[PDB]
Amino acid sequence: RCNEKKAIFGEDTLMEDHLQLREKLSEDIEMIKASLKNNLVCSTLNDNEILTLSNYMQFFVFKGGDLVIKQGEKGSYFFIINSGKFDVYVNDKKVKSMGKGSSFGEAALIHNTQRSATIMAETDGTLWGVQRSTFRATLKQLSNRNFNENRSFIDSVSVFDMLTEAQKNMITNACVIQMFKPGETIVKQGDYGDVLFILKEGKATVFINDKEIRVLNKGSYFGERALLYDEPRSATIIAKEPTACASICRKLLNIVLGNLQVVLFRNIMTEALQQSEIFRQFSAEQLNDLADTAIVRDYPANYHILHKDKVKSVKYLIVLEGKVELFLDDESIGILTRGKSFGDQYVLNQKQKFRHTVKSLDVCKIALITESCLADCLGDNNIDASIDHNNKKSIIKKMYIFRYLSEQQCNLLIEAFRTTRYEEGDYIIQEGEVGSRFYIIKNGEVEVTKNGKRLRTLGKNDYFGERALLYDEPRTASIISKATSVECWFVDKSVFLQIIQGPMLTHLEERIKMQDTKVEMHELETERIIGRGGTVKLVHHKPTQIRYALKCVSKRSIISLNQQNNIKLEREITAENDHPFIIRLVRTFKDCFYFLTELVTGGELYDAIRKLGLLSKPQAQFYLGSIILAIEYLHERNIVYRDLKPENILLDKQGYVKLIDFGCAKKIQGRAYTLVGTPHYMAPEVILGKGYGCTVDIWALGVCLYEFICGPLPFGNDQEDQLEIFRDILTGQLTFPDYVSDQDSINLMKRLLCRLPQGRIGCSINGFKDIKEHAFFGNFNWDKLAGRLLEPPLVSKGETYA
Ligand SMILES: CN(C)Cc1ccn2c(-c3ccnc(N)n3)c(-c3ccc(F)cc3)nc2c1
Repeated sequence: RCNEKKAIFGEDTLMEDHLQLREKLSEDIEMIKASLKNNLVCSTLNDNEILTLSNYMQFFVFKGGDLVIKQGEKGSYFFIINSGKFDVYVNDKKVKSMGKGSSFGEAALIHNTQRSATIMAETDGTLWGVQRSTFRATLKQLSNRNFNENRSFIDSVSVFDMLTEAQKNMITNACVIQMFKPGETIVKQGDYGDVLFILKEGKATVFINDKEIRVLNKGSYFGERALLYDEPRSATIIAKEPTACASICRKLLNIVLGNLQVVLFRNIMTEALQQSEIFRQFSAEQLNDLADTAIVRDYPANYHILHKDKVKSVKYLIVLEGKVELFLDDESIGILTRGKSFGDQYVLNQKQKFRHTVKSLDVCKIALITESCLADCLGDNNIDASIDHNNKKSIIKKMYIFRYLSEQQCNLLIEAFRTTRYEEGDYIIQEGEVGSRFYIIKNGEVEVTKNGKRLRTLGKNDYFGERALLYDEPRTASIISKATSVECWFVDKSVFLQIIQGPMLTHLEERIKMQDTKVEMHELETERIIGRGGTVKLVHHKPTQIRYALKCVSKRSIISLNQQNNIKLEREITAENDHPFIIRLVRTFKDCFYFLTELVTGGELYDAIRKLGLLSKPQAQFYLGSIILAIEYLHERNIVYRDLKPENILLDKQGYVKLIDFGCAKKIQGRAYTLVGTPHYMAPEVILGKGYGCTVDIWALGVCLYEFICGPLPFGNDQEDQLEIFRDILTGQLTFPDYVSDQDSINLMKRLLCRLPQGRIGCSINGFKDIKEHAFFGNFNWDKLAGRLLEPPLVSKGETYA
């Protein structure tokens, strides 16, 4: 006897009763393959993929006068008739009679939907069915196991060793699985091929001049030099048994990556250049230019590559292969091996005479960067001033205040910096005084103090006092010189105000104020309801008199839909977002959930395009360009939005966009398979269920551009049924109205609405640069957009709300 027990706690249950085991014969597999080819999502799949889906189909036995489907109840199965007959009845009235070969319940595989008509067995028959969960999981596995198999083979190949993880994953998607039956030539000797083949499963025989050299098993490959150069095949490879080979073509590689020698050399040179502290601060575009214009030469052993007289404008040297011994006059100062480099002093001092001497120890391959190579890269002959200008640029470009300014405004601010020295113990800043300067440490260390208590230390390239440029508030902490004679680059408020203009200054002024206000729930007074779904309310902060927007996500709504973990990941995405065209979060409360954000008063983008009607080229460029930068920012942070549409975009008082709904957004790490988003704006790869990445938002971008230029949606405008919207997205024809007279608009819209993500614009190694450099944006200034220097299409007269 103890004083201290706990109790324990639709369509699937109905089909479970009719289920029965049966051996999958050859005659049964043939009719499944035939009917699945007529299906909407299995048409794109190959025979090996359809053969796997045929094995997971379960056999169901029915009797004459038995209910199969119910009208209004959720749809989870898709059936293929084997024997007997099934009459379709709609609203208690007959419609059609089916037989062997036909199928029904196609929409259930893509998404959960209520059926329209009932299906009853008229005669004694049997069905071949498959569930949504089982079907979608099999597509996910076929796609995931194929990509992981292909990626493992891309790693085993030696020509792709210097490619990055992102570059390796892109060429894995370009793989095409080519099947070869016994006694079928894969490649012939003498032919000029452009394909790389790897054995996934099976055996193949080699034949140089019709003589057997060896036998190739799984893992072996051939055609590395075919992807690089136009050379003939050294042997004739023939299949001994039924082989399957993963094939990468040079034509598809040029679309995804471009010239492979250029991409590999850019990675080699970037890795070699990033070892030096000078080129560590250079941008990726600048480092690629140096690699594209570097002089690569081969030298024998014991050869003076560079001598005091025979320099020929060389400022930097990188060893690609072999070894070189560095010398100063007649004294050795080091030995550089593969990857190592030299020249930092000559790169920094353009006019300095070359005193060192480089001599090869063995046969080597050396890359050389001259002064003209550095001048064309930096875009100015004064290399010493440009490197110092880039060093300052690299520091200020990492800060929100100067990141989004135009390059002209950014260069004037960099040119306006002045250096000043501070002795030991000198107060740069004193807490309580109203400062008017922003500082960047050039050389030395400085201690941060408040009430005689050391909070932290700042060294070379660190910065402080950026708030003084936007306000006339007193300094919070004092900055004392810890080290001797510390140098500091500084810019006055007067100078900053002359460069920056009204719109951007207003955006920075009221945005940076939000981080200082300490907000608790008790002082937020509710003015009015602005949104509804889950509800958004306009709130007034009584102490600071600043107006904000407050979301109210109900806990019962999250628990009912089973979004306990997804709401936690939404908080992580929304809080980390810090971009001028994305909503800025202040603080999140809980007890139901809440999200306090900035108040966006200019109205909705949905209503803005209705007020303007069909947008023109300057108006469509502005809104799509504003969306591109917000989506590019999320793609750079490995976040996929999955729900891009004008309904989830608001306009601010200045007329600039603001992205807001991050419910469907997710931090991607590989390939996502969950079907989410709005049907009209969803991409085909989401519907097909064979994996998708950040490329889905570039499809929705094309759908937005289509609405702006043309008016209606490109796929299923009048259609309300999800199946018919999804059918128009996959099998439908993309057409354009007769009033659209611009070629560049149509060319961009067609390239953005390209079903295959490999061939879609902006889904290559270059990324959004391909969309940004398109003929549609020829006259568009991307610097002036982010810096709030363009006149927007529509400006709100006062405030607007839904
Ligand atoms: C879909 N729309 C037609 C309805 C609508 C309208 C405004 N918001 C906001 C909104 C945002 C800013 N300013 C303001 N004023 N409204 C937000 C929002 C989103 C996330 C948050 F954490 C806080 C607020 N959501 C909506 C939805």
